[PDB]
Order: sequence, then structure tokens, then C-alpha cells
Amino acid sequence: PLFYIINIIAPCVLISSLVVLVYFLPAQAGGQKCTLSISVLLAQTIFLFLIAQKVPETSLNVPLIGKYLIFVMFVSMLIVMNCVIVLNVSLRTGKVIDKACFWIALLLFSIGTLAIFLTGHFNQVPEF
Amino acid sequence: PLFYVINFITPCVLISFLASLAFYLPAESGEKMSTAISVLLAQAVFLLLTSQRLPETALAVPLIGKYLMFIMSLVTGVIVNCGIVLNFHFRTGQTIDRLSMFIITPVMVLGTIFIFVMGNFNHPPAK
Amino acid sequence: PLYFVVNVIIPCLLFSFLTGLVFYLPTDSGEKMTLSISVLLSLTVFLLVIVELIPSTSSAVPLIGKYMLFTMIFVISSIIITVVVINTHHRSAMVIDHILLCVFMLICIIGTVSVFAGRLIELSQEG
Amino acid sequence: PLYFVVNVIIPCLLFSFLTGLVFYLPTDSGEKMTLSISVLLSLTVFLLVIVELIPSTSSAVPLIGKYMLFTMIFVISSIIITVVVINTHHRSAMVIDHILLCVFMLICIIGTVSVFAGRLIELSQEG
Amino acid sequence: PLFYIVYTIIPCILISILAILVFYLPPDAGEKMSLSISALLAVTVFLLLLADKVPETSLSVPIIIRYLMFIMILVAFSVILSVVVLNLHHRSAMVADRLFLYVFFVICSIGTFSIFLDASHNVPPDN
Repeated sequence: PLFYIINIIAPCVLISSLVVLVYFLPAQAGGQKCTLSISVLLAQTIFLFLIAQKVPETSLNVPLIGKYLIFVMFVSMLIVMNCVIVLNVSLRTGKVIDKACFWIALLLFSIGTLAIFLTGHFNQVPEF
Repeated sequence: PLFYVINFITPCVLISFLASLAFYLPAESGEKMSTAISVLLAQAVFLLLTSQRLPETALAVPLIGKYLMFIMSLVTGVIVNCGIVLNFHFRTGQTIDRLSMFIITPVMVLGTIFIFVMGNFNHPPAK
Repeated sequence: PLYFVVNVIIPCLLFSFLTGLVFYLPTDSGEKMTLSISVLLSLTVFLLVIVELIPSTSSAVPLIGKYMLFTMIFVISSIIITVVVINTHHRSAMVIDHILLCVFMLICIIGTVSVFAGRLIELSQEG
Repeated sequence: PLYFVVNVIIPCLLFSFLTGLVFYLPTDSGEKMTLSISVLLSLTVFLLVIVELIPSTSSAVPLIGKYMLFTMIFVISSIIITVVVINTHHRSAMVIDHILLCVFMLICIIGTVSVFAGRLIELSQEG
Repeated sequence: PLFYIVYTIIPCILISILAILVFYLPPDAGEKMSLSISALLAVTVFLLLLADKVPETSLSVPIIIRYLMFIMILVAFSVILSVVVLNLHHRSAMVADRLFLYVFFVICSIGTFSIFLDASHNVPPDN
């Protein structure tokens, strides 16, 4: 199923843009951009917190199975943690902005990849 | 049911800190007026959502306007003061302590005069 | 039941102004990019909640999925343009026309295509 | 039913980062105070809505009041620290460590105390 | 049944102060410009949520839009003025004085017209 998946994946693909953007924008962000990005953290953080709220109510409304749920919480948490680190990074704050873009990408494309593989693997056994 | 007052009182009390701090904020931090602006938005989304909870509550619970105006007027005043502080904010210094002394005098007085309102209501019942 | 097709078209039309203005707001005044940033958040919460309102409606009232794809696509392109227009903005007299020209041209088309898809679907609807 | 105790602890833990980062974000970069201001609004709407979600839950599902006081207290201290940490900010290399040291030390304790209150209540729960 | 009308009027009256002040906020403090934007976002989240509140209320008992069809337009123009102020600001004292006069004149008249609508509605529906 999931039509929402399309929608959920969409939130977390554009939102990677934000962080990638935020991250990427760091290296491609003006002096004022560190605080700007702060703005993205807040924004990126209200967006996810509300998605938690809808997802919560959704699970109670329909059947419950957390595996995929952990995947959403863990990726969200790390984007979340990366965001704080990016902030912390940008707060601590070029060397590490560059890598931070590298580290982000590398972590997202690895977490993402991992997450996608879990999906793939989740998708495969249920089909087998 | 002093359980709704708890949280609503706390909203107001901290929010007075916002305006008090805003009002004070004007004097101690005159150069962060965007920042204070941000608080107006924030302070203003917070209050607007509170009005929504109160509205739904009324409808759901018994409604009798008396204590309604008191919450509605204070909100509006903090609201109008906020707007004014902006006006002030924007204008902003000989007057500040007086705005300060006038703000705390006035807020005290209405707080006191609202206290009385509920206090005046209390006594009659008691007697 | 055209009560939603009005307000939705209105969200998009004004939102086009945000981008157009976001796009058009760079070329005319680049200095407000961060201020711009604020619009992206704002423009982005507004859209994200609209997808909400509409989700409950659609699921509440069933309809054909194909007309839903367009909303997503269009919405995702404003969304992708923003990202790029923000990267653009981030990276960002010739380029904005450039970006504005390629935005306008893309949105007029996409919008032209999407409006055709309704139009053509309107053609079929009319018969 | 531990589905809420997870997300609530996460809101606090990340929120601690906001204040830790807010606290830690001053010492490392004070220049973003207003930008900081924005976090206070943000950090403050997020918490104020959580008190909401939880209100409906608690009232929906009854439970013991004593465990609720802790949430309020803790939440009100982050809230009071912010206010002071804001004034602290506003007012605000030695002081932040100072404020950060006294924050950390207070939150580790308070948090230590609160975690004990769950712990000890956990001790009783376990038996 | 003046419960909601009095709150709605107050949203628009204070919100006019936001745009008046937003407008008025440009004559009195030009640098706010981007700060003014923040108001647009804020003023824009506030109205969009009101449409939603009013979106559900409408569900409970259908009748004349008059005010809505009235409230809808006023919102839209405040909306389209904010956007123009934004463009007027984006494009961006004589115009402001002009755009202050035009705003005032417009909103006094639209508000005069809208208030009339409200006035005219209560006599017509009353009969």
C-alpha cells in the first residue's frame, strides 16, 4: 500500500534538501546564513514534530507494527541530531563545514541507503 | 476546578514576563527589535491558540460570559500593549523607566482591579 | 462541490506570488534572502498543512487518484524550485531573470500543462 | 503503554540540546542571540503544544497526579532557565560556563532528581 | 448570537494594526521592512488557521456567507495588500505616505463597506 509513503518519502526527501541545503547552504551560505540555518532547524523541527503527531494518531487509528516505525524515528532522530550537530557544528563554527556537507551527505546516503535497504528487505521477505 | 487556571494562569504570568521583559526588553536590549518582533509573533500565536482551546471548552462546558471578558480583555491589553511596544519599540529614553513605571503601575492596577473583580465576587458569595 | 477548488487555487496563486515574489523578491531586493528564508518556512508550513486538510477530505470523500498526482507534482516542483531557488537564492541582474525566466517559463508551462490536464479533463467533463 | 514515554523523553532530550545549545550556543556564538530569540519562541511553542497533547491524553486516560507535577516542574524550570538564560542571554567566556555550569549542574540534578523520582517510583513499580 | 462576531472583529481590528503598523511600521521605522515580512508570515499563518476554524464551524450549521463572503474578501485584500506591501516593500516615503493613505483609505472603506455589510446583514436577516 501506502499512498502516504509517497508523501512521507516526499517530506524526507525535500527535508534532506533542507539539511543538505542547510548543510550545503553552509558552504554556500552567507555570513548571516548560520543564523538563517538556525531558522531551518526550527522550521525543520516543527515540521517533523507535527509529522510525529499525525503518525501517532494514524497508528492508533489503524493497526500497529513498529519496525518501519523505528526506521522513521531513527532517521528523523539523526537528521535531528545532525541538525543539532550542524548547529553545534555551525555554532562551534572552512574545513568542517565542507566535510559537514560531506559527513551529512555520506551519513544520509548511508542511513538513507540503509533505510532504503531495510525497506527493500522488508519489501522482499513479505513478498517471498 | 483550579486545574485549568493553573496552566492558564501560568500562560499569562510567563506572558507578562514576555511583555514585562518586552517592555523591559526594550530598555535592556534596544538593539534586538527584530528579535522582539519574533516574540510578538510567537507571543501572538500562543495567545490565539489559547483562545481556541477556551472557545471549544466553553461550548463543551457551561458558558457564562462574566469571567470571559476578564480573560479576553487582559489578552487584548497585552495584545494592544505588545502592538504599542512595537510602536514604542520602533520609536525608541527619559520616558522608558516611566513607561516602565507606568506599565508596571498600570498592569499592577488592572491586575489588582481584576483581582478585585474576582475578589469582589468572592466576598459577596462568602457573606 | 467547488468550495475547495476555489480556496486551493487561491493558495497556489498567492503561493506563486511568494515564489514569484521570492524569485522576484531576489532580483528587486536580494538583501532579504534570509528574510526570504523565513518565507520558505512559512511558505512550507502553509503547504504542508494544506496537504493535510486535503488528505482528510479526499479520504473522507473518495475520488480519482490521477487528479491528485497533479497537486503533488506541482506542489513538489514549487517545492523543488524553492529548494533550488533557495540554493539559487543561497548561491544567488542576469541570473534572477535567468532563474525567474526559467521558473516562470516552467511554472507557466507546468501550470499550463496542469491547467490543460484539468482543461482536457474539463473537455471530457463537459461532454 | 510506553509509546508516549518515549516521544516525551525525546522532546525533553532534544529540547535540552536547544537550551544546552542555547546555553552552549551563546558561549560558542553569542552573535546569534536574537537568532536565539527565535529558538525561544520555537522552543516555547513546541513545549506549549506538548502540554496540550498530554492534557487530552491524561484526561482521556486517568493516572496519578504526582507523576504530572514533575513534568510541570521540569518543564517550568527549563522555562524559567530560558527566561533567566534569556535575561542571562540578554544580560549575557566565564559567565556562560557560569550560566552553563549552573544550568547543567541544575538540570543534571533536577533531571537527576526527576529521573530518581521515576527511578524510585520505578523501584516501587518493579516490586 | 454575538459570541464569535466579537472575537472575529477583534482579530481583524488588531490585524489591521498589524498591517497599519506594518504599513505604519514602514514610516516610523523603515529598516523593519524585512521585519515587516515576519509580520506577513505571522499575519498569514493567523488568518489561514482562522479559515480552518471557521472551516469546521461552517460544517456544524450552514447559512449565509455574507460576513464570510465578506470576511473572506477582507482577509484576501489585507492579504493582497500585505503581499503588495511586500512587493511595495519588495520592489523596495512618498509612496508609503501614499501607500499609508491608500491602505488606510482602502481599509477604512473596505472595513467601512464590510462593517456596513455586517450592519446591513443584521437589518436584512433580522427582517
